[PDB]
Amino acid sequence: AVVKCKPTSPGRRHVVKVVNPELHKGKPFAPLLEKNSKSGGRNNNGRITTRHIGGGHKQAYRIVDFKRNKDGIPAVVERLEYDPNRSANIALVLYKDGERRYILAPKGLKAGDQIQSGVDAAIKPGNTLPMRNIPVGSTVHNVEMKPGKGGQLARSAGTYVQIVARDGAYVTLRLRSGEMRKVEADCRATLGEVGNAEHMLRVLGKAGAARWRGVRPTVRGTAMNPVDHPHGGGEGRNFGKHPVTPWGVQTKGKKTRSNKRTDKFIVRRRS
Amino acid sequence: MRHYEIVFMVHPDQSEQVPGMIERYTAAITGAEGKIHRLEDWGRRQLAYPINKLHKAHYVLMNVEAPQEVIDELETTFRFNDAVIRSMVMRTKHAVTEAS
Amino acid sequence: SLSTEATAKIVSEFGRDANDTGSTEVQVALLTAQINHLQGHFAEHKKDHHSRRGLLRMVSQRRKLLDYLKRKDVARYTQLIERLGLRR
Amino acid sequence: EIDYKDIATLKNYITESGKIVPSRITGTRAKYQRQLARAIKRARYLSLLPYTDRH
Amino acid sequence: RKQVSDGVAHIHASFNNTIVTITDRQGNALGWATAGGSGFRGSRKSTPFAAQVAAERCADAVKEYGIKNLEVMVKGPGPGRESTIRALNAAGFRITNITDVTPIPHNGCRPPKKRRV
Amino acid sequence: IKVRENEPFDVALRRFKRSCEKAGVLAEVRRREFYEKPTTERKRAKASAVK
RNA sequence: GCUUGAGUCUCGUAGAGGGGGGUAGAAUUCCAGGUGUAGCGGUGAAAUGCGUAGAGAUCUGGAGGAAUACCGGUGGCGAAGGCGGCCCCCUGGACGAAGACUGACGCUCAGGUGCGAAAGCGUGGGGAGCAAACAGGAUUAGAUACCCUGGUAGUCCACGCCGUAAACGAUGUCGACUUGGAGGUUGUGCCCUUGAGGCGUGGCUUCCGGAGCUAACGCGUUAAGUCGACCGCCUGGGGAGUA
RNA sequence: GUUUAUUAAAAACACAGCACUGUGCAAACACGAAAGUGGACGUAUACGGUGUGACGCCUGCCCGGUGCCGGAAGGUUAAU
Repeated sequence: AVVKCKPTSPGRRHVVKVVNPELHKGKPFAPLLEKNSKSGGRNNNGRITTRHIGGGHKQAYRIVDFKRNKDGIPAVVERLEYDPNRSANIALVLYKDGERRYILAPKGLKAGDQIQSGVDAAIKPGNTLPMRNIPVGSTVHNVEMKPGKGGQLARSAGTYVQIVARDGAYVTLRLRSGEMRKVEADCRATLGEVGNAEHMLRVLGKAGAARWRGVRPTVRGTAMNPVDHPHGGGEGRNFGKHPVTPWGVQTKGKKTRSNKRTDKFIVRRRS
Repeated sequence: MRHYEIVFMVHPDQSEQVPGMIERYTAAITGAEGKIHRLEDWGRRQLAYPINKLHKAHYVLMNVEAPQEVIDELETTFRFNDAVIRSMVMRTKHAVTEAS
Repeated sequence: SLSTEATAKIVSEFGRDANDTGSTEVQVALLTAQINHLQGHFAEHKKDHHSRRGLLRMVSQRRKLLDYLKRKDVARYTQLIERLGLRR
Repeated sequence: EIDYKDIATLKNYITESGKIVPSRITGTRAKYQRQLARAIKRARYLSLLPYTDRH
Repeated sequence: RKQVSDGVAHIHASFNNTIVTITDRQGNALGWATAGGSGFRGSRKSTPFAAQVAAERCADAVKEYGIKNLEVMVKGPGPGRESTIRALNAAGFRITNITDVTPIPHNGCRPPKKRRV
Repeated sequence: IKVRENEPFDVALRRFKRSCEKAGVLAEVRRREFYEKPTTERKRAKASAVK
């Protein structure tokens, strides 16, 4: 459900909310919360390393189980919750032995819904299981890249990964990027796609909304003096240069991957 | 409680599991107090065209009167079961008992 | 349309006896039964515009019969629409 | 005609390349040409008959 | 070389050109010849004569295999095809089967518009 | 579709394809989806088939 | 009050009627691989295009989308638009057979409301083929075209809008009467069913024709004949279905 | 809303929104002789860079120059 706000007071004219009546209105589960202090974009040297970060609302981190290690024990979904650290929603689940955990919430998953991790799990959305047991051509999220490590691919909302091949000890995966990547087939993955797709349909509406997600303003390069940015100066508007980063490296085209260690695992780059 | 004609092919390599399955399926019909009128096991019969290539397969004709709910779960049983390829369940055409 | 057992039950409830299956209360009650059943069908589907045309024939025909029975015997009208819960 | 499992009968009413024969050829009153064709198609689904002769 | 002794002559007659491919029963091609590659470019590469000289030239260039039996598989319509198989039993082959394997859709893809000539 | 023959054979004589595929069925599927010209081509084909 | 109009009930029949879900087989395109080699494609002829970085042809495996050959028929169903693989679920109507019931409950309909091809529009998907736009090649005096090679929106799905067509039998709806012939399709009754028959009786439909009508052409028991009820519309061409 | 504390508050900066481009996670990128840290306890519906700057109707032609991306045949081409 996306909702256009009525245009009382500009600022509300262009806002589109993504409301969700099935999220838990209340406090989150406490012993899976911890402190998440905000940095400002600044490393252990104090310096701004990533620009444009700072301010925003106070947030508490929620230990989300990306590993999904409790194998063979069923878990009923207790509720769904808002997580501020992610695009997706998190489901609080209760295992049959009395242990609660937060997982990323897949698409169809509601409250009161059986999920089950492990090798002999049924293939239905929410069940984490190794990709040598998942059929080819299935949408799958929360993919591990090394076995035992935790999910790192397809975690952001509305995002899936399709398994396209099972050649040997490896599964070829069409990442959401468009990139075809080989992953070891012992890597767990959760079935379905992660579930807040309508996240991308919200429009924020004013400047302070960006500000309250912690995104300070972006001064564009051509508005500066030449000492500041390579674009700089010039007696009214004046560009005349090939577009670069603030450190002189070409933006608008120039490929910046250099790994050579993980090039074995890339079957085809994105397009 | 209306009539249905179920046929289904079975993978030839699981032909020895055929009568067991039949029993279970028939048992499910008797779970809903529906009755089964004919029942035929047509043997490993040659296919007119290949499917996953897999030639000659094992056919089972059923002809059951039942309520539609157990027929529906019988259809989903035919969906998930990897043994059975090509089910077909049909019309009332009220209860038959003969050969072909 | 409707089940044989259902039609027989409504003829038994609203007629003078069974075989009095064309009386105005009976026709109205059979149309009413089918209208409600198809409320259930058209809450789903919603783009079955052909079946709905059959439904609006049932609504219109019920209306004609209620108008007849209203201008023949009003006591039968009030008992009838009282019993069927129509008219709102 | 009414039945599709009798593929001897159905195989008479089909050409050498799997195609249904018109009632302009075989007689077969139109009701039974319709039952016939529909039975041929139910049989081709079950691989009792072929769809063609180049499978 | 490799001495296959039975093959298939896939002739692909179209309206503009016939292209004859002699292969084995596994489907691996042993040598081909087109009507357009035998001189007579253009309005003359779609004739029965061009198809028969294409088939004569494809009967040559499979001498290294000792083919004696072959099936014939025919695709497409065309001024070729009929003359084509004639040239094959004018080249010492024992012609065993003649199948016509033209692809017919069961109302599949939409064909192109054309030709208000 | 197939033909074969034993050693008494001289000529192709495969007129199985003047029966089904060649003449009409492939030349028909070379050109446009209408719905409209076939309704009138069949209308005048069945209106021409008259004594 | 009454049953000959209208309707209800019982039993069947035929059907691409509608909506939802699933599945199948051919084919096109793409991807990966084997064989193999100099062209392929295209046209009136050509060229652009693809091709020794290995095309086209051919075989194997996979993906995906759309449409559903043959049956197929001046065949069927639907108020009209329209609806074509097969299967299930939900559902509308029609017709027939005998009998029962209600008892004029009927017909038409301005405003009103609904449905309404295609193209188009909005949001979100999908995207194989085809293809407005567009690009290139030709043709030509020119060629913003026809032809060729590509090709995006679109066509496909969900929901909403639009609200029109040579939306046409260019024929409003309902009812009654008025010579015939040959068919098609779907019921039903009777007779040795002595077979793929004989005799009837309904529903829908096609072709030809009689009287009659018509300016003529033609219509002709499905009327454009002979009447009745109600509605819609017309009043010289253009301007203008425009401001 | 912000800005020249102390002659310029503005049409300038910012902005939501749009697009291009990089980035498959030990991410690109940044600070750092390095270790490490930020990006982010995030994972392409995300993150970085660049331009434009609600919304409405739109965004035409040019790839010769400079850049970028891709190609590998041939020419030239360092250390060795």
